[PDB]
Amino acid sequence: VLRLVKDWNFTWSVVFLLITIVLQYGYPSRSMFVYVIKMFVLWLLWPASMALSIFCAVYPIDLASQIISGILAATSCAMWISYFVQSIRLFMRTGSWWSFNPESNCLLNVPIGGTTVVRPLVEDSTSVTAVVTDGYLKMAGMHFGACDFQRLPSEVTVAKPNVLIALKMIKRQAYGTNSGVAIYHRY
Amino acid sequence: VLRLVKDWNFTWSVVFLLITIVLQYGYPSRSMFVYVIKMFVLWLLWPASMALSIFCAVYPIDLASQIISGILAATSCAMWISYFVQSIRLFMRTGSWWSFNPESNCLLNVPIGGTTVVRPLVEDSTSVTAVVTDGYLKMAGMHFGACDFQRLPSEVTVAKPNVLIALKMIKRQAYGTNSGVAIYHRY
Ligand SMILES: CCCCCCCCOCCOCCOCCOCCOCCO
Ligand SMILES: CCCCCCCCOCCOCCOCCOCCOCCO
Repeated sequence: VLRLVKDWNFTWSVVFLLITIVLQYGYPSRSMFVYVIKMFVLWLLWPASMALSIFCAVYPIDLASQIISGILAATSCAMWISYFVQSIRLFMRTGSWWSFNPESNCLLNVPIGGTTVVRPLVEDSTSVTAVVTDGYLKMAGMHFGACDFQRLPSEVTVAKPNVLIALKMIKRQAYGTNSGVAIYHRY
Repeated sequence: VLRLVKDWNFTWSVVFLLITIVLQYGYPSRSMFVYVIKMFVLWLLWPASMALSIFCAVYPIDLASQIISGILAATSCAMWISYFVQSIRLFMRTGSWWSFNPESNCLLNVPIGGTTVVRPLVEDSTSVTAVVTDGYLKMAGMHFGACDFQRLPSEVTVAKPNVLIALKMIKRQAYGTNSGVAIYHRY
C-alpha cells in the first residue's frame, strides 16, 4: 500500500528534477553535456507521450476522453515525424550533427581549407558578414576558427530544412595584412 | 480502482505531451508562444520538483532514499535561486525581458535613437561587428531594425550576469551613402 507509493514517488521525483535540469541548462550555448541529456530525454519523451496516450485511449474515462487521447497520440507521432524529416533533410545538406538540434534549423556552412565547418544560424538573413581579426574568422557573430583573409571562401552555404542557399561574396575589404572584412549575399 | 487509474493517467498524458512540445519547440528562435509556455512550465517545475522531493524525504523508502531526496530538494531550490540571481542581475543591467531566458546570458545593448534595443548574444566575443545595409542595422549576425549609418552609437554595451562591458568603436567604414560597416572592442 504505502511502499508502492514510495517507490512510485521516488522514481518520478528523479525524472521531474531531470526534466527541470534539461529545461534550464539543456542548451548548446550553456552546457553541451546537459544538451545531450535533454536530447536523450526528448528521444524517450516522444514514444512515452505517444504510448501514454495509447493507454488513455484503450482505458478512457469517457468517449470524448478516448478521442482526445487518440488526437494526442497522433500529435506525439506527428511531432516526431516532423522532427525527423527536418533533421534528416538538414543532415543530408550539411552532414553536421547540429541538424538534429531542434533549437536551430538555419545552418551556416563555411569551407575552411580541407573540410567545412557548420554552425547554427540564429537569424536567417539575406546577408552574412565575415570578419577576420588577425587571422581568426568570425561569421555572423560566431567564431569559426583560424583562417587567412586571402583564403576566404568566395561562396558560403546556408542550409534550411527545405532549401539550400548559396551566398556569393559581394564586397571585400582588408583592414590589415591578415585582418579584413567581407560580405555575402544570396541568389 | 480502475477509475482512479484513468483520471490519473489522462492528466499525466496531457502533462507529458506538453513537456514534449515545450522541449521540442520551446525556443525564441522557433515560436515565441511555445517559449512562454515552456517558461510557465519551468516556473512551475521548480517548486513541484522541490515539493516532490520533500514528499520522498518525509515518506522515504530507506535512510539513503531520505538523504538523496533532501539533496535533490536543495538542488531544485539552488537552481531556482541561481536562475533568479542571474536573471535579476541581468534585468537590472539591461531592463530587457531576455534576461529571464535561461538559454541566453549574454545580451547586446544598442541605443537606437530614443530607446535601447537589447538582443541575446550567442557567442561572447571581445569584438562585435556592425553592418548597416541601406539603412538597416545588423549587429553580430542579428538584425536590430531601421537605423541610419550616420546615427550609429559610438559605444555598445554587453551585459553578462556578473559584469557589464562597454565596446568602443575602433574602425568605421562606409560602403555607400547609408551603407557601411563598423567594429566595436571592449576595454
Ligand atoms: C559561485 C558559487 C556560489 C556558492 C555555491 C554554493 C554551492 C551549493 O551549496 C549547497 C550546500 O547547501 C547544503 C544544503 O543542505 C541540504 C539539506 O539537506 C537536508 C538533509 O536531509 C536529510 C534528512 O535525513
Ligand atoms: C546559487 C546557490 C544558492 C544556494 C542556495 C541553496 C538553498 C538550498 O536550500 C536547502 C533547503 O532544502 C532542504 C529541504 O529539506 C527539507 C526536507 O524536510 C525533511 C524533514 O522531514 C521531516 C520528517 O517528518
